[PDB]
Amino acid sequence: APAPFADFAPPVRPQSTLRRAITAAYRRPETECLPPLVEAATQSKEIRDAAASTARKLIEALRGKHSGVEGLVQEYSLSSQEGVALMCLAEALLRIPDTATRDALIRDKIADGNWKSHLSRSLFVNAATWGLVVTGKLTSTVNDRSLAAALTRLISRCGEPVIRRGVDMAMRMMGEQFVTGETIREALKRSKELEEKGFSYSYDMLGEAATTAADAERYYRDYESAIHAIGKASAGRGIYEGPGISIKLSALHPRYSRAQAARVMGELLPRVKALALLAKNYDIGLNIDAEEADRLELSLDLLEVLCLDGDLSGWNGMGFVVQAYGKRCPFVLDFIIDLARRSGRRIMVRLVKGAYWDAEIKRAQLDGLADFPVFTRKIHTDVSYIACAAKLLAATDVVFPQFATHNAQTLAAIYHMAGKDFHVGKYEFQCLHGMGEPLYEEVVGRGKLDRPCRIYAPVGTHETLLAYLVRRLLGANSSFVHRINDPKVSIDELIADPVEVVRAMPVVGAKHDRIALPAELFGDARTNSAGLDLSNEETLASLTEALRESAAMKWTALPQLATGPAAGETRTVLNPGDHRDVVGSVTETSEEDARRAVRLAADAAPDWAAVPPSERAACLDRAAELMQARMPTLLGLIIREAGKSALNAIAEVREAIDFLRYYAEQTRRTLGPGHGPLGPIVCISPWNFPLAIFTGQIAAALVAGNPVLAKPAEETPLIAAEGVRILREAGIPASALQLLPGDGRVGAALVAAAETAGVMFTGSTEVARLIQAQLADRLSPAGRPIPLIAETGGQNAMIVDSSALAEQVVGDVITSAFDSAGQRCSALRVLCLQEDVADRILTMLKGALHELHIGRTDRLSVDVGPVITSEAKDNIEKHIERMRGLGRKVEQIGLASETGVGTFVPPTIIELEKLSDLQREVFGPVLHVIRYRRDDLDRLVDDVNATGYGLTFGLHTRLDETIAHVTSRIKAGNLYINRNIIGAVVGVQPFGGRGLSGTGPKAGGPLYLGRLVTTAPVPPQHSSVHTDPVLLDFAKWLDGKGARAEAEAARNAGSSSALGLDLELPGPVGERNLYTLHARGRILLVPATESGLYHQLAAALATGNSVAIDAASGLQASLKNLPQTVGLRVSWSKDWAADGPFAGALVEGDAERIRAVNKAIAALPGPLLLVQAASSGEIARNPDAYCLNWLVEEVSASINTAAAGGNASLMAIG
Amino acid sequence: PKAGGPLYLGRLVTTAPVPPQHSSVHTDPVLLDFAKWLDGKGARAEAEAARNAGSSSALGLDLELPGPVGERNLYTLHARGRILLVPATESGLYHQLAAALATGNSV
Amino acid sequence: ELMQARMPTLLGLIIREAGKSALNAIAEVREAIDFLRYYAEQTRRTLGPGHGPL
Ligand SMILES: Cc1cc2nc3c(=O)[nH]c(=O)nc-3n(C[C@H](O)[C@H](O)[C@H](O)COP(=O)(O)OP(=O)(O)OC[C@H]3O[C@@H](n4cnc5c(N)ncnc54)[C@H](O)[C@@H]3O)c2cc1C
Ligand SMILES: NC(=O)c1ccc[n+]([C@@H]2O[C@H](COP(=O)([O-])OP(=O)(O)OC[C@H]3O[C@@H](n4cnc5c(N)ncnc54)[C@H](O)[C@@H]3O)[C@@H](O)[C@H]2O)c1
Ligand SMILES: OCc1ccc2c(c1)OCO2
Ligand SMILES: [Mg+2]
Repeated sequence: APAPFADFAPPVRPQSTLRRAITAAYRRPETECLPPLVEAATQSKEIRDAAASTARKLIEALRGKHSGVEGLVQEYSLSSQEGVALMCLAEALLRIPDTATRDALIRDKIADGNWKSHLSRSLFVNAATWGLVVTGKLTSTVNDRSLAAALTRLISRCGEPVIRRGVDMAMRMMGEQFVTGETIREALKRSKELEEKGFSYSYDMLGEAATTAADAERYYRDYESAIHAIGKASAGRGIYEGPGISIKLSALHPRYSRAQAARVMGELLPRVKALALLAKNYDIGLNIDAEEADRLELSLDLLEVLCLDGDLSGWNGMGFVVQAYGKRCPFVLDFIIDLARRSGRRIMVRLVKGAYWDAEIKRAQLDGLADFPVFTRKIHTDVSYIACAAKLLAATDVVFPQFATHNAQTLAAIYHMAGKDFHVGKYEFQCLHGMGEPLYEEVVGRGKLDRPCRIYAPVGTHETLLAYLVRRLLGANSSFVHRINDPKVSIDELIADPVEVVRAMPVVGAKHDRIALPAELFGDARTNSAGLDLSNEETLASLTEALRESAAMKWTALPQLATGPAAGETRTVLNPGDHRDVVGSVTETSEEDARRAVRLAADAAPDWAAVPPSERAACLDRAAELMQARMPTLLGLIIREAGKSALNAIAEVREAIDFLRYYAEQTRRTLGPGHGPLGPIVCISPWNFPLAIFTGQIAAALVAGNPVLAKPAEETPLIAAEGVRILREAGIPASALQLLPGDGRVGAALVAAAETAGVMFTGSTEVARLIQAQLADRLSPAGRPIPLIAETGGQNAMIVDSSALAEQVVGDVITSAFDSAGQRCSALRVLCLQEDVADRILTMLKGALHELHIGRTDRLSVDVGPVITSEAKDNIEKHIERMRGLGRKVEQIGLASETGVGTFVPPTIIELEKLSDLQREVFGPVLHVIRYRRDDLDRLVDDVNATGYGLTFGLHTRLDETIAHVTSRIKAGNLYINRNIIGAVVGVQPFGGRGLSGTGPKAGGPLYLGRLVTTAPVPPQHSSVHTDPVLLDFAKWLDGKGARAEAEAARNAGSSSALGLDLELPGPVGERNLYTLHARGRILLVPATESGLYHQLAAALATGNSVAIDAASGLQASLKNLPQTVGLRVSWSKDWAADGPFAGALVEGDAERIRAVNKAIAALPGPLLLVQAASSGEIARNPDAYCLNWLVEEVSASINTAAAGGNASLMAIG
Repeated sequence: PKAGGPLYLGRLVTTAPVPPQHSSVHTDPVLLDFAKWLDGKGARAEAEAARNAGSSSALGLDLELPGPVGERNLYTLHARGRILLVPATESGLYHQLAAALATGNSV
Repeated sequence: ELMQARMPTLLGLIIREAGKSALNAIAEVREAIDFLRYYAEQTRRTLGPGHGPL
């Protein structure tokens, strides 16, 4: 049995002094990075004046010769949308291979009217890209209805001539500007013209981000075939005069990441070596492009091995990009220069600024890391670039610097820095094809600056070029190429010296004012939890030790009653991934001690309620600090107890920290003396989020002033006991927080205990239904139902149309379905693929599935851990075999023999015929796939809704019409657009569903605490200016009937209702996180009196609901002559079980009537109903007898606004 | 249609053009239910006409028009209300219903 | 353009024929100018050979 964490994340090689200096700079504060760069980039006044003169001369030449799309737009008086629509049409017409067939379709069919009839895939799938081309502005999604209107308008106005011009323009742009050629042979033919003028080329076959082994093999053979063509054409010109190739490591392996470093070195490295050997034979350059910041240091391990590999000796063509926007850049250069010296290889070093800026900002914010790995002010990158050029220019004997930039100021500074002594091979400039030639035609050649420039030349088809053209175009307001074309930007502004500008700032290197550090995402409201960077070798080394130390701890969980730990039946807790690994011991609670704990909680209730809310909140904040400091140890326990990977354990601890800080802040915003606690609250939690949900429920109940009986899932008591220990250390008295480990019997004994005043349950729908039945017997001392929050299972779908990017979909599907072995309530269960793309996506999905590593989770390389128990495994496997027995296609990863010591289920894909093939939630790594025809999208949404669940839901589409349709029709609590459907963030995606998935209110949302007090406070931002019109019609009807007081109460309910609340919640860049209040649906009304009925109806209608009124009330004559608008919302029900599902209930009666009704409601099939009851006298006395908070449904929607490939808002941030 | 607005000229020609900015991403949900019902009946051409009407309808357009500072000038497209349908044939009725429902109307 | 250049004369006629004040006569002529230019622009945005007149 291997020791826990003994092989967690060993580095590829021992970290040298130079490598350690790189890692140390990874997220160094920006104020610390800039001063040495300013110093290194400083040049003499004489040079600075000469550089400014050269830059001005270049810029004057550029502006003096400065259109294709612009001239088309001008000639035909096109609006921007017409221009975009025209280019999309042209793109689609160019997918027709035969020119005569295309021209015939244009002349006969397209021009003469209905283009829609002749052209499964929206014409406008790539309209965000064309929008960038036409307008210079990036939109994340496409207003396809606006584009369709614009296309119809422009064709009907201008006819075939405009279509012809659009087609010819798109053909030129896609075949000659965005790429040098469609194929390497075409690109090579077209390169002769500029090679004869002194340019060189580096060809990019556009491979990137392989998703499957087959993808990686295709990109490999593309590179290999290109090397042959380039080498044949180079014909002995060598690496400086002759052409080369550029590759992306991410194209060559589907798991190119630090977590998979062993596979990278074993499988990716030999592929690079084979390509390098071919480049060596032809004596051409082979450049490794730089990608995301978390791949930089890993790529250095490949560069090191290749440069030390004697089989490659004699060839100086190996090249490597370094990104000056990165804080590690100068230290990377020190490492590379030293590697060049040690190996004797003159490494070609391409200095760039960097292509992933927006994405790096978003990623660091999402991951809660200390700082960014890139600068946040554009001028800092410019200074970094010039400083790094000074370092490179001092080492031209051992490296070949390649200065890639389109910025004339940057170019001029380096041209003068390098000096007058020049020979080919000393250094070169580089630029992008179809972008940099105007500038470099003022550089290359004896009549200019007589410096060479290598053109980075994309090569590929329309489909390949469009994939990441958005990133390449960002054209941002800060970009030189955008500014050169802005008439409002002066040449003096363009030749401004970034070195001297930075030097003169009041704080050198200050972070951008408009970019939040990850810790500050929420500003003054609360401190964001911090994560850990699993790509940082220092973090991995320290985590390895802390994780090993955590496995040497004698973790226990005991019944921690107010009076101290209690005795009970004791058993070991075993690692689900390896039963030989004993994690700890749990002493379970007797049912007698559970009842005693509730009595102790009841006795302690006044003392805890008397702790002021601010001080209760301070305990939560202290617990958050303790959990943050203890995170490494907590990770180790979660990893071993709950089958979680390190990434998922980090997220788990972060969520716990966030719950604590969120409920603390919500308390400070709301709770006062009039919001009395319920009393002892029983918190019952699931195994699968064994710290986060556990902590969230308890923290909320405690901070609302209730003592808590905490019953953690029987599978995961140890982390729960540690959470209770931390809360107690933070100041929660033992009498206010009692831990009661044990199985469902302990939960049931707590629920049934006489003094239990509320129940917070997260777990399966079936168990919640048992608790609902238990509580249907029960009333509070005030004769009212015991509040139950029951957050339950999901049958979560993602719909993908033909506009979605398959690689993006597959990544989000693999994560959503199989992260944590599908043991997230939010996990993707049903992927719905539009028929026209289903086969391609399914092929990619199966290929990605087979790249997952399943095993014991104390290794960073493990993607998917075990299922929690053998019973869970048996239940999941029974489902898989049932499906397999029905003839459904089943794809499963093969499991390693090492899984035999634990309980594992391989990630599984099951292709279904109908969504009705599924019965109940299957809580495991089982993704079901359904296909749908586009016209059946609305029926499909019905089918998803028809399961009765309503937890998470995903939609991948670029089309606004589809987003609007699907999000308006889906009925789920957490929606996700163009991203995964998991990892909801507290206070950002308040989490919780409807129907079989939850009663609400949402955890991590603003209505939660109000359920845990007897009188709900007004949550922050909780109001709506909108009044339900059916409520208004009802109020007028009431006045017409003479029910004047009820009409006034109805109007008051109309105003008090927060139906229609529509907020954007603060969060990371590149995402829009929305929170809205909608109607719940159909509310069951059980009235006793006419006035009670009118009050119930007003409450329900004011919150947008329809109603089913108990026909046994005999109150039919009280609703005579309703306006049609109100009648449409009213039904009468003699058989409540026949007229559901309902989404809540309002009950009027005395205590025994309430109890009887509550029992009947609990017996209704389907969802647990949030019931509110009041007596007739309470209705008369209290305008809030029925609280409107619980008659609306919260919906959270998270939209990935970077999905098009860039962040529009951050294009304005420089 | 309103004078000084974008629908006006289209009333004065025998085939109306698509006015500038005249579209909406919203689809009437009753139209959608009608299309599914047509689908189930095998009324394939009518279901297609219904879906097309749902998409081309500009119901829900909600624009701010350029104007002076210190003023917000909004232009929105709502349902007309209740439309009188005088069909002759079943298919004609289905097409009329599609047009009226797609634009948010009752009939 | 002609109405704009002749607005002072048009105002005089509108003031005396229709009982308008000078400010309201200005608004009247401006609105006529705006209709002319608006329908001109809307035409340039929309009308093609298939939009036959009544
Ligand atoms: C031939 C060639 C090869 C390239 N290869 C690669 C590669 O392998 N990997 C890669 O990542 N990039 C690469 N790039 C660069 C990237 O694609 C952009 O072209 C480059 O960063 C633009 O810089 P510029 O000096 O031409 O323009 P500029 O307008 O001078 O600089 C723009 C750059 O500034 C940076 N920036 C913008 N805003 C901010 C901000 N708020 N804070 C900090 N920095 C900011 C970004 O890096 C941005 O690209 C390459 C570029 C060329 C010309
Ligand atoms: N909606 C959400 O936010 C959310 C979050 C996480 C998990 N879940 C759901 O939780 C489930 C997985 O967790 P689980 O396997 O631990 O669920 P579960 O229903 O098996 O157990 C949950 C808890 O209820 C207790 N319990 C069992 N029987 C009981 C009874 N008769 N009376 C009182 N308590 C009883 C258990 O001991 C445990 O503490 C999944 O269905 C998942 O979808 C929902
Ligand atoms: O557009 C220039 C460019 C070249 C190579 C790249 C890149 C951008 O991003 C990462 O690799
Ligand atoms: Mg269970």
